[PDB]
Amino acid sequence: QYYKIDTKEEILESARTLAYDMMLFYKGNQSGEIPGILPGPPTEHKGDYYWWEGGAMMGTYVDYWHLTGDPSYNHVIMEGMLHQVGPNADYQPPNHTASLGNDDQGFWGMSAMLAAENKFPNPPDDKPQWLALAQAVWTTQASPERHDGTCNGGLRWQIPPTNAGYNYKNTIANACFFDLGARLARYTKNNTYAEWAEKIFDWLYAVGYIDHETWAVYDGGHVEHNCTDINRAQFSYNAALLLHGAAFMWNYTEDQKWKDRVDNLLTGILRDFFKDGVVFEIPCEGRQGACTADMLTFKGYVHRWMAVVTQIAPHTKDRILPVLRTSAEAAVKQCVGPPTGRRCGFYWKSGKFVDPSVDHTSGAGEAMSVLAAVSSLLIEYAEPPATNETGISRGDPNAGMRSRGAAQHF
Ligand SMILES: OC[C@H]1O[C@H](O)[C@@H](O)[C@@H](O)[C@@H]1O
Ligand SMILES: [Ca+2]
Ligand SMILES: [Ca+2]
Repeated sequence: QYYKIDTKEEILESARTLAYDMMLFYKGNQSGEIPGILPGPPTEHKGDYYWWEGGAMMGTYVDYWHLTGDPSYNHVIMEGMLHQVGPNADYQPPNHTASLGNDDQGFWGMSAMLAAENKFPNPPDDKPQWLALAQAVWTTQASPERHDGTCNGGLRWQIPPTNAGYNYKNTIANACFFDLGARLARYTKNNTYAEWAEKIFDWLYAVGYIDHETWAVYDGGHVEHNCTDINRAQFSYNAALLLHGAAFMWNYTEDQKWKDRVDNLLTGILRDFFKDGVVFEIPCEGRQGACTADMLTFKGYVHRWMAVVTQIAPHTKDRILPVLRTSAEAAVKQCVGPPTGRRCGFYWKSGKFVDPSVDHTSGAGEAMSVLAAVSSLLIEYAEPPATNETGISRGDPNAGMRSRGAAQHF
């Protein structure tokens, strides 16, 4: 094993080197390249990765700085986040229409929310501010045209009606909107965010994407079947995102119903995704060559989000932190690949390095996930998410409401 994680100082060093290796994948700060994206999209034969994964990377580094105190990449990350906001400061740049799902937009909004929560340095005064960007994403996701009567509500996966998948009302789109609402409620103390989050969670429960008995979290269903054709694939990021949002709702509301939802979601996650203490992507990891580029990132979100759950729902700490520790140990045990002696693969539970080429990418998602898992070992030393009591960001009451906003020509 190359990386050592047995003390705070070892974890900091390992995380620093992991942050370096992940950054090698990113070219967006170089002359002639596009800030905020990893190489791609694969539809243009430019690389393995889609736009939203750039947003995921940005958030990973906002967390990295928050967890380690290392600001080395902050300028690169600010540039990347600001470059992708779009003309209406809502993370709907039109050049990316083909990739514009509520999930894709949601992940960028969640990185902006995280920047506000983590007191990440503010953009210049003339540029969109982190809280305002999260508010804009949330507001566009709350817009009435995104909430029709099919399946008695819920967001569709895609934003443009002509995008393939507009007929799929899926967990992730709704989970992103739920999580943003819960987090905006806690930060701003505005209850309209919370009422929407309650409504969307109740919809996810009613439609049965949350299993009423087991609290498994399925993937989605299609409008032409009234959402009854449930795709029962259980992706780790869906349950973990609902856990994260539920923890924010528990912290904000202090309502026992939210504590029960936290506990039930957490029981399900530990049962389903942790195998001998190691996170495992059950829909695809069972054999090599099945996980998509997107799926290779999920276990990093699981670690980062579950670690925050322990701060805002502290009664969960002893259920979560020991399991994140064993999962992160497995992550680093297999970061031993050539040519560097420290290259990271995906198959942590297996105990062995597998070349990311088996899954047809250069390995950025695997690198991101290990960075996330190792950094998040420092959660016990980190400040909890800030609210507007101590945060430094600024909001915008008209976030998402510009007259040139896409909702105005839907
Ligand atoms: O990567 C998994 C992811 O793939 C696609 O985005 C859709 O099928 C989603 O519902 C699913 O969660
Ligand atoms: Ca997409
Ligand atoms: Ca490829």
